[PDB]
Amino acid sequence: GRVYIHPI
Amino acid sequence: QIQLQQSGPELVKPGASVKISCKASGYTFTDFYINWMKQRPGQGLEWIGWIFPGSGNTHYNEKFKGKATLIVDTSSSTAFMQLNSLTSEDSAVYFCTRPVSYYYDFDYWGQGTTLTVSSAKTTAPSVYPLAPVCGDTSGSSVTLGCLVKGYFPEPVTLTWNSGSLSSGVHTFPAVLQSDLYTLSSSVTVTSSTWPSQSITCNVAHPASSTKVDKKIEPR
Amino acid sequence: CSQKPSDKHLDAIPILYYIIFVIGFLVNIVVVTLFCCQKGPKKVSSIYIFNLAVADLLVLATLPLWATYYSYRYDWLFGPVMCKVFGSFLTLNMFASIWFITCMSVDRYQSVIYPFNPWQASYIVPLVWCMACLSSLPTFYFRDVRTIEYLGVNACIMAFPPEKYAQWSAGIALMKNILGFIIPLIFIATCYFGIRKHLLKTNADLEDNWETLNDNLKVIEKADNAAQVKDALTKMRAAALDAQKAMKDFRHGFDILVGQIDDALKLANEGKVKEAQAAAEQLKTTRNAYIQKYLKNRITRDQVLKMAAAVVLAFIICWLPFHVLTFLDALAWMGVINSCEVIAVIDLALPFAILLGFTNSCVNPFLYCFVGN
Amino acid sequence: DIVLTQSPATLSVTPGDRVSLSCRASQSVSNYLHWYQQKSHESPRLLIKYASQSISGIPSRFSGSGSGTDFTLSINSVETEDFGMYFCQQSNSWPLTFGAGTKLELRRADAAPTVSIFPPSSEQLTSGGASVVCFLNNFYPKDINVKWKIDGSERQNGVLNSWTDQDSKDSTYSMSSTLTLTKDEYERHNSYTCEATHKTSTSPIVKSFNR
Repeated sequence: GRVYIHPI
Repeated sequence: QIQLQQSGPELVKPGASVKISCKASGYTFTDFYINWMKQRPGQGLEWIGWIFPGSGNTHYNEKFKGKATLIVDTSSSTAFMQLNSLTSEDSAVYFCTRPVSYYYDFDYWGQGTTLTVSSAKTTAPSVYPLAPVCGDTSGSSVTLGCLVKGYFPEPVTLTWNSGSLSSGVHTFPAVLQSDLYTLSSSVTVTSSTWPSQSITCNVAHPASSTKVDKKIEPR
Repeated sequence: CSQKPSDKHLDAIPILYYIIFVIGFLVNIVVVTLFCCQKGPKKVSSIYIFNLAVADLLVLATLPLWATYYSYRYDWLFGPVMCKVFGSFLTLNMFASIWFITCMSVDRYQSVIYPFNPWQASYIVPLVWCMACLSSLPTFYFRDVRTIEYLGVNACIMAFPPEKYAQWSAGIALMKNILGFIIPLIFIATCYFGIRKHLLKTNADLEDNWETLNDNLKVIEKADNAAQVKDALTKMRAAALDAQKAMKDFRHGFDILVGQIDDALKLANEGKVKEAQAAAEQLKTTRNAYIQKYLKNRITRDQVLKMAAAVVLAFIICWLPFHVLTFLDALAWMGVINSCEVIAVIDLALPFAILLGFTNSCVNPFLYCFVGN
Repeated sequence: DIVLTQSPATLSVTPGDRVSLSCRASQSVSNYLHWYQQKSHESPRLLIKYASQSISGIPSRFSGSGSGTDFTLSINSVETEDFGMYFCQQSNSWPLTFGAGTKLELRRADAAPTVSIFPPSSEQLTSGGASVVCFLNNFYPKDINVKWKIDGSERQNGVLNSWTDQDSKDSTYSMSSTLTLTKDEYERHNSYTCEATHKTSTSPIVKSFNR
């Protein structure tokens, strides 16, 4: 539902 | 009292060994640590090693290990310091000493074994008067001298008038030079006295059985 | 659920990335000009410090770029091809920066077992960078700009196939743990567990003996009877008989110390308290000569150990936070974690836990070069 | 080895004055330091043990101080007897180590030397030798330089000199100087001169003779 948002 | 007696001056020649003694009297020998020092006339001391007679167990300073043992006799109550391959560099004094201790009032030294190294063998002195070259009319003081030269070993005692000359006298110490000692002595005296009053330097070198006088006569 | 990770809370992170950048920079530009100016020549330990301090200086290169992403509430400015680049290139250096610490720590262990020319550096140096890319292709592929569902913002995100997003985004998060922390630390920590093991064997713990010597002397020094003085000394003998077992002459120091206790025991079996006392007054000067030797040698064994520790702390202090939150982030993706108070805070924290991983890049220069000069 | 650095080397006291003797340490020696006195090269007298512990027999006026790395021996009023060497010894660790020592000598108004000169004796001349003596007598301070001359020219070799240690009566120093030449060279050259450098005259003190 979310995404992987962070630089890593 | 507690005492340490060391065997008196040895006459030694380059490369030869030695066995300096240290008789211990007053205290029971096998119970106390005994050190050995070195000293050069004008310098400070240098520690050689300790030994405990009740065991025989030792330790030494690195410098000395190569050329210094220590050894103990129970029955006799005497300590030794065996040196070897000796040279002008061991020309020094040596003390056996019980070191300082908190629980004791005092420490306890020897009295110093004087060790000289030099090839020369026993050699009588050569006394020479020293009268003023020019007889100047000094108003109050005229100085005469005496010169004891080219002798070995020590000691030699110089007097003036067989003892009766302590007024104005300066005996200067012996000085090794190419394996021989030279020595001198002044004496200031009133112009009135000398040469009317005879003045004589009385030399004595007991190693050569030698005794000599020179009356100090003018020019 | 899917949180609004944007808040008043991440207002900090833009400026820290700048401190870490400028500080992490000067420090790491030094490390390069040291090796760059005079070289090894052919020094294996100093060749790994370089590739590390380089990889560190590439991580730290891009931080003002990512300082935007957090400043613009996750609005990527640089368009979807630029997002793929720096994302992959960051992961690349991170993985390399860590895997050179892996090498350094294995080098430092071998530096200690066999303390004695560069040759294999030809494999190890490239082989790292190569896998740092092969480990960074998954990131190049899935990275992309998407107008993110909630925020209303064009974000630089690991865009997997929607159908199994949960599956990918998890396994990927596990591959960070394994390949970036679980394995590197097996290598890094067991190395510490080799220095501790070979600076305990290459040595002796004589303080168990030294205390006895120091204890039983103060007894002798204020003894009343012969009983106590004989007692103290019979313990001080056994102390020195072990210590003896343990080039250096240190062994003779214990020959001497036996041959000073035996003599004083001999006094104390007679009933001579003041004699025995003054006999141990001399012991103290044996012990003092040889205690002093022991402490100069153990300070050389000390500075060795403290640095092998500071290496594994600096690591764990910077790369555990990030790799825990990644394991939770990942468990949540599998569906093991549901509560959104958690998932609120996992995606409010990872920002900071990340910045820490880059602090290590700012730190290795102090650990690996600055010590010794 | 633990070096023990005494300072100063010389020190001109006056009977009545208190005096401090510095004995520093290259490393820590704790309270394990002992002081000593020595006058005529003889076995030295233990004055103080463990820095400040008093010795039975030693007079009160001697007191020790400091600890660890820096020690001093405060004599609370020097008298005539107190002159001679003082040596400090660490009892801390093998090898035991001594100071190079501090020599105490009496202060007094200065004194230019009395210079006598002597030739060779007739006794020494038939011997096949010739020694020119020159006495520098009853001077202070210790500082004096001697230079032989044969007809204006300087002469260094075949010269060996002796010094008195400070006198007891007046506390002056005295020096002797023997110029030993081959008799061959002696009665080639006519003049013979004894040049002396002391802190009285700026230009030196001289005696001479001419066979």
